[PDB]
Amino acid sequence: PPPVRLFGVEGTYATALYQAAAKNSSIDAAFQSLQKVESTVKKNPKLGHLLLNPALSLKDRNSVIDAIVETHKNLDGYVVNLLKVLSENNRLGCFEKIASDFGVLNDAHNGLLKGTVTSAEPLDPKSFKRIEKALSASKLVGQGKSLKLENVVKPEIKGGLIVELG
Amino acid sequence: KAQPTEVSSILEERIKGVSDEANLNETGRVLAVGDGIARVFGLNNIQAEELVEFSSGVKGMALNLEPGQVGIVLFGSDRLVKEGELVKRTGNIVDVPVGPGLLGRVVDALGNPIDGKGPIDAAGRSRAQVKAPGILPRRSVHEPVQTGLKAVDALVPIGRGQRELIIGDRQTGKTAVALDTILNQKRWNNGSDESKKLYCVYVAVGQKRSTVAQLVQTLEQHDAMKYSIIVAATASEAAPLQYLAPFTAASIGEWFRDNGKHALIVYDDLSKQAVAYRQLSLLLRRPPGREAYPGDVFYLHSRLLERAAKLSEKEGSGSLTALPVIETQGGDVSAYIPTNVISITDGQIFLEAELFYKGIRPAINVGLSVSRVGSAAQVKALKQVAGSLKLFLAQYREVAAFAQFGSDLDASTKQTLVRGERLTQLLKQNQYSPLATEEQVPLIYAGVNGHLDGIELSRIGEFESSFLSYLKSNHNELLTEIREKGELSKELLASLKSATESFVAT
Amino acid sequence: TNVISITDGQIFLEAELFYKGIRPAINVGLSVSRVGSAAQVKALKQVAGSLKLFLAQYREVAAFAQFGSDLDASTKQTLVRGERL
Amino acid sequence: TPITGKVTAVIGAIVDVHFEQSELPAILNALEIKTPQGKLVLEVAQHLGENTVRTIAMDGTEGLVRGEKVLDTGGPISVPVGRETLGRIINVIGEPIDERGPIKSKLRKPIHADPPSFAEQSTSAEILETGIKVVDLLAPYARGGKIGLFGGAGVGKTVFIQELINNIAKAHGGFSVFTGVGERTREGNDLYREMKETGVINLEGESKVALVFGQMNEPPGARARVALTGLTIAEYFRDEEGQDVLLFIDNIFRFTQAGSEVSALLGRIPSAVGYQPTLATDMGLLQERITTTKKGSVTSVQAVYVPADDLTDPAPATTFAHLDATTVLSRGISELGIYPAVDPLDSKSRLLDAAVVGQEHYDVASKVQETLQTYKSLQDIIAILGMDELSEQDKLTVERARKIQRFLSQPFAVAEVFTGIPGKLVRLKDTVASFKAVLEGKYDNIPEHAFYMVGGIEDVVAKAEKLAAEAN
Amino acid sequence: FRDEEGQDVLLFIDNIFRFTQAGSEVSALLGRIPSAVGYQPTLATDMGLLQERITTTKKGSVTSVQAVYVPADDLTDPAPATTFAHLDATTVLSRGISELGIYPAVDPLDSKSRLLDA
Amino acid sequence: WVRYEASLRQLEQRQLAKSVISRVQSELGNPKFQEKVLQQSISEIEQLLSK
Repeated sequence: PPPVRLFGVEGTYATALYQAAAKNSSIDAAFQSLQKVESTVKKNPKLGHLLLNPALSLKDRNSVIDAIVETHKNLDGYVVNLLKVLSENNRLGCFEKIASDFGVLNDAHNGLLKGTVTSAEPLDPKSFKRIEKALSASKLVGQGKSLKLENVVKPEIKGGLIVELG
Repeated sequence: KAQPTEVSSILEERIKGVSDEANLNETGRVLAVGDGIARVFGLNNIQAEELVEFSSGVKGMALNLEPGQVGIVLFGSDRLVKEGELVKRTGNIVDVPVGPGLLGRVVDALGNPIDGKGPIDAAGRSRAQVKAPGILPRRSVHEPVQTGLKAVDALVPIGRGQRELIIGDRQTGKTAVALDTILNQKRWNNGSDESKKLYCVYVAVGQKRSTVAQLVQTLEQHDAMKYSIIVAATASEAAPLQYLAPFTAASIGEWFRDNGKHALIVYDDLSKQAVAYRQLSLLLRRPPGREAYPGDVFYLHSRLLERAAKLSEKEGSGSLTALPVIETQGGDVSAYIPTNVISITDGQIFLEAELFYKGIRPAINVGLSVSRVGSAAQVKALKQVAGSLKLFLAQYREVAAFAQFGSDLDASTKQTLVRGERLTQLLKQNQYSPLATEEQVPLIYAGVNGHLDGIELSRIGEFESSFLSYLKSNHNELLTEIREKGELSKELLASLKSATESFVAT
Repeated sequence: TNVISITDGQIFLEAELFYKGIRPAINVGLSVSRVGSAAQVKALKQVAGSLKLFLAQYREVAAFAQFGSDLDASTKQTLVRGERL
Repeated sequence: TPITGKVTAVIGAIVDVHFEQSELPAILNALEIKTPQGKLVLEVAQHLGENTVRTIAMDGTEGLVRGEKVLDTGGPISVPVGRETLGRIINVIGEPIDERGPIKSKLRKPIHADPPSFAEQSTSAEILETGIKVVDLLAPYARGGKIGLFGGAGVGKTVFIQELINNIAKAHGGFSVFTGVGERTREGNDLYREMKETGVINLEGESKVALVFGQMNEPPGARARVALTGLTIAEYFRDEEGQDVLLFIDNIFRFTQAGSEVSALLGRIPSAVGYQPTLATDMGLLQERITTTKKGSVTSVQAVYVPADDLTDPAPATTFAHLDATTVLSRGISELGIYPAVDPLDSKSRLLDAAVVGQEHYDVASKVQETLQTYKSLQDIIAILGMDELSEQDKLTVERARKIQRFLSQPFAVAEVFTGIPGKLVRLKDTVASFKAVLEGKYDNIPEHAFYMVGGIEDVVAKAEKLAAEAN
Repeated sequence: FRDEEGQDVLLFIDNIFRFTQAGSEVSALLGRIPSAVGYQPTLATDMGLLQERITTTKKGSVTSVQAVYVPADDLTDPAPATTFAHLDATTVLSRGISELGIYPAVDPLDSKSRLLDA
Repeated sequence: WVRYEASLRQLEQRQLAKSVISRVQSELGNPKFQEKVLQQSISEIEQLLSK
């Protein structure tokens, strides 16, 4: 069983890739080829983004996938098979690349922004969520202190409505 | 208002406590919203059918806990709401502020007061969809009641838990039939008798707020708001509000009847509730069913009506008699919602279009109207003595059924026609004029005994008033006994015959 | 509709006929058969050639007798013939 | 080892459990999800693949947190069975709704089970006498058969079923049962009351009746499977007990309605009249299961509430076939005022033949139906022109038919609430003779209003004399 | 045949009502949603194409003769009315009160001929 | 007179809300949000350390 089901939407392919590669070690090995592939796609503005279009022919889709894999052994591992399978199954998997990254984080990294009344963009890369959270929050407050602005606490709206409606 | 300042301080203190104990880190973010339905991701552990508190302020129910995207309809306007706003899990199934204190207060969908009277106390906030009592916790209709307007009511009673239904065209005033029915909660409820108490709770499902004001004023002026909690759902109000409103009325009915006192309910125009369920289903994702309306229309209608019953002494012998009101187009008895409901409700009172302009302010189709309990749970005045009068009501209705173009075969048919037609011109209990359990049988008894039938048909419109006033100020002992003794005995029948002779005389 | 467009015809046994006591209930007027007497033993045919026309006439007088009034000789004879048949 | 599944999604009353293991729950088996308010058992309905099976709820669907551990019984819902069932009004899960505690059942057969074997079907022509005039002559009730009373919404279905129950049960000679689907709550309460009062179920003594109630309140899946539970109890009481068992189903159209509500949320494309895509097949599987094989006798009363009061509705149309002795009651006859409301020109029993109830009875019914059909056929010209404008033969037939139709109603023992008269049970032979006479004019001069709500022609003559005394 | 032989080439169609049933069956059989008649989307295009195939040219004419089976007084059907008002002349052969004592089985009353001028 | 009193009471809450709008505008305009940021941090730290 994967760390948590990603609720589909072309995330089925990524979920299956995570499960199969988790049968093997294929964890950093899987994510590394994916990161290289995504970087390569970004490295070609066109022919790698316009290549992520439905209009690409089946021969064209297989050829584009093969050419992307042609960047030496940057397409090493089961990611090659997944890319070829998608080449006819579903053309667009950049979101599937991000989902593979999400699965990798779920396997190893975890963590997401808390929120509540803060709009901060931090991270807490630790399995536990009962110790490091406070340290991460205080650090991100005392270091950087970027645009975490929710404008104001919604309780202002709460009190305003509460008083304004008897 | 310094009290408003204190209320603000208390509410903001509660909000500060809530913020300090937010316990909301992985709670859902609304992915998209529309048509009062908001598709929201996250909320990974939200219990099904639990209210969700949304950042834009308007909350809503969570209906379809779909794989991943948990669908929460918005119980308020969308102009405030937007995608990506945080969705806060209330953690509780939708529950309504319920209790005896709501008396005289008009409450919104979940029970938010809307008149402007401030808070109303609570004797429990139960979920909007309670499981109705089964067989053993249920009982028969052993205690009768009064519908107030004669309104073919002694003909077809409305007893303990009698799930009666109605129908009519647009602006048919079936709402007014309901209002008059409610006003009868002043000749028994306004006393002090719990056994006579039938604490009505009307509903307002999808009506023009001006009509709501008219209802409120008519409740106050005739002094009804002392006994009627009218849950409101504006037409301008959002679809989820209207859909949940009948469930709120169900909750109020549980809060009353479950306590052990005999209570009553009258759902508003429920056709609007059905249209709201249509909006909720056909707008969120659910495929439509029969008559293009949502498939579970019967399910929702039953879960509303089936809540009403008359429990046994095991549960306190209390009851929540209900008078659900459905609407058609063109007075259509034959419709999906109308016919399906008429299967669910145990009584029907059909209001036509012709008669609604033809001959009666009530215009209740006596022949068409029926209730599944005529004997058991009828006005003991109208049956224990006037049971022959009930059979005569059925017989004269059948008689007037054949009175269209047939010839004059004899004099018996013609006499039955004239007497029953005078009776029908009589029986319409004028609007907002509930006065019944005193001379109900009198009309049919005098017709067969030839007291009113000898009067002119048109003149009866005042002759009845004179006869009633004569019974009041002249037959005061006998009339008061008929009110109170619970039966019109043969001796009381003779004294009423004497009073009838007096009425015929003067 | 599709069957009646594909089938050979019909014996459209309307419920009124079976209710009218005629059991079996082939509503002769509403019946049909594309093949017909050409697929029949002619021994039947010699009498059916008149039976069909007699039933047809009875169909022509059904309304007249439905009025329940008098008429000419042909009409009354047709009604008696049709009812008897 | 234990089988546990996680509720992946709960949409309407059709919930999903993604049992993420090898041996997924079998189709049509019971999955139990432990809601704090009880055992919300589920019917594993469609193995939607990817280790996900969609279930129909057997109880409430509110508050089921996505991911609740669902434990699998594995086999069908094991409805308790046995004589102990008698006097206890079980619930759709077989849970004893009677507040008498658990019922000690020696065994529990599966709710879903194989229908009767095609070669074990004891054809019978025995007519069960119920006493009601339309039941008396127009359509005989087959003894140990399946009599379906397909009729409009409460326009007589509930009352007719109740009266038939109060009639047959006393001399049932076996162990009857009552099964309801979508029963009006007050009507269910009244049925329980009448069964208790009639002595049919003795609270502390012997009971010939065991009830399963599926009132309309329940969730759709419960409404659909409650009648199946009743049928399982009935078949168990028919084979294992091997004695005549009268099982009556009220508003079996509600079962099809449950199918319709469930199906759309279950992902089946909409069918005819929006009905469930599998109306006939499921209705057969829950109807053909009920039959009187050589193992035992089964008296089946399966009332169908024809939606929209027009028997053209696809669900009632599929219902009409599987039932033997059909006693249709429609609002047209009711509006005339006749309480028994049976459409005599329509309600027919294939159990009725020449050699079944008597050549004289067959001829009497044939003449009566012919006369009534004549009245209906001439009604158009009657209204358009008048009774005088047609034949005196036609006028005489019309008058006799009107008298006959007014003779169709009768006072039923439990309907005394409405008509007020103590109930009258017309003897089958007496009724046939009375009708033959009335068509033959042995009482054609009696009063029309003295022909409604009486017993046989004897009570008709008594009523005519009473009308001679009073009306004058 | 009209294009090549250039003689007045007749044209008879067996059951244009069956043709329309087939067209609707094709549309439903196809994924398309049949709604340009209320039960048929393609009825317009296909029926018009088939009818306008029967055309008159300067070289010559190819007279058609289509049989529009009456679905037992189907006055409601939009496609039947389109077919009936898609032609010019017709003959009505009823089995009731028209085949009665008639081998032609026709009804000279209900028939019509737009080409009929003195 | 009673109706006038009820309307004036509503006018009171309306005017209070209208001045509350200016009061809220003051909160952003004055950099007490700086004085509010530390409070937010402390409250969140306490909340996370709660469990």
